[PDB]
Amino acid sequence: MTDIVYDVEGFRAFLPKETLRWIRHRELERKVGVVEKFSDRVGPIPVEIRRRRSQYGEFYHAGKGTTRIQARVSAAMECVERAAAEPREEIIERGPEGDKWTPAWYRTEPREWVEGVDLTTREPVYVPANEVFHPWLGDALPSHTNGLSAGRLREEAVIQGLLEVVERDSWSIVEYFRIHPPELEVHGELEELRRSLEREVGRVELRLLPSRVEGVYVVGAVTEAERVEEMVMGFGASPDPEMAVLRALLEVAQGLSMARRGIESPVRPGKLTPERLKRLNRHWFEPEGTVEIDDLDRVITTGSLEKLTEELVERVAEAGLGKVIEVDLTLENLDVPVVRVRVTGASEYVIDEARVGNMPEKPPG
Ligand SMILES: Nc1ncnc2c1ncn2[C@@H]1O[C@H](COP(=O)(O)OP(=O)(O)CP(=O)(O)O)[C@@H](O)[C@H]1O
Ligand SMILES: [Mg+2]
Repeated sequence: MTDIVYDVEGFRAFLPKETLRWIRHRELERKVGVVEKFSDRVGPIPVEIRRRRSQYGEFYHAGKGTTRIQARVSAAMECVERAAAEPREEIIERGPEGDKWTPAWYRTEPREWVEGVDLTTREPVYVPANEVFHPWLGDALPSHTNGLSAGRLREEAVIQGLLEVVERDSWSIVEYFRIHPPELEVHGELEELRRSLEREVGRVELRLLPSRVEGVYVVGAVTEAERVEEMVMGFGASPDPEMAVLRALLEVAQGLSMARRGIESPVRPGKLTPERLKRLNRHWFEPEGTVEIDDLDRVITTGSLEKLTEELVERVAEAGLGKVIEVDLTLENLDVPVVRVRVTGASEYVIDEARVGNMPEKPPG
């Protein structure tokens, strides 16, 4: 029964100051190939940028938070998760004995597998290597990083990775059916933050996305700006709607920081105009209805880290989105818990159009 001591950007068993101290002591950024660091501030939001070398090349990773410490931990752990997610032969099986998951789009039988755990049944289940590692080039569709997460404890990572999967499922639902989600109305500090970021662009608008998992809220933030590359989107997912909002706003700040450095990002042909971009994306700029953040029920109340993991897993398993699978990606040398979470029927349409998942005929209205 581990206590949740921090629940601003995410649910953590440690304060960010302790974690930063711990990242530095263990020299994680150096060990993972960080070669350059930059510090930005987008309105009031610290953004951290990392340049990382590996055998696969040179990558830019970003971190952010409400505080400079949190931004620096976020950037460091983002680098760690990516390093951990690189293909590793030590844990690939080719003649696997047990249950296997073969995604819909696989026309042919996959040859490389990694063993995970089904989180409902606790039974072993094999996942394709292309569904675990990044980058992986051998298979039918591109590798990606959805569901991937690092933490101080494996529970932190499962929570964060699972919420990421729900987040991209909701966004995929919105895009595929071109749903117009309602505007989300917020107060106090969150509103002041929205206002403060808005001063950086033209408009910052909040949306409550349809969520296919009960007790999890998904929030989108969309911008309007006179420069087109500063019209970005941010997303957050949490049983706590205030966290969902914060993470969406933080992701906008991250996006704005990347655009201003001209960093090409799948992580954050002929030049478009701001007004045409609005018209191509009217579902985001013409919301259907309004929601008050106060009228949202706190279904899952956040006590202990194990109980919260258990609860979110249950809710996902109940949603009609297939199996909830965890694959361990902890490196031997750095003792940093990293997982890949798969929800076998969760949509990943926004990443690849062939990753449709369990899609209904008519959208949930
Ligand atoms: N206080 C903390 N302690 C340990 N790990 C943390 C942490 N805060 C963030 N992380 C980890 O660092 C990475 C960056 O997380 P962040 O909070 O910035 O959201 P995110 O990066 O998942 C959005 P995206 O997947 O699109 O890049 C994640 O693996 C996250 O779990
Ligand atoms: Mg992530």
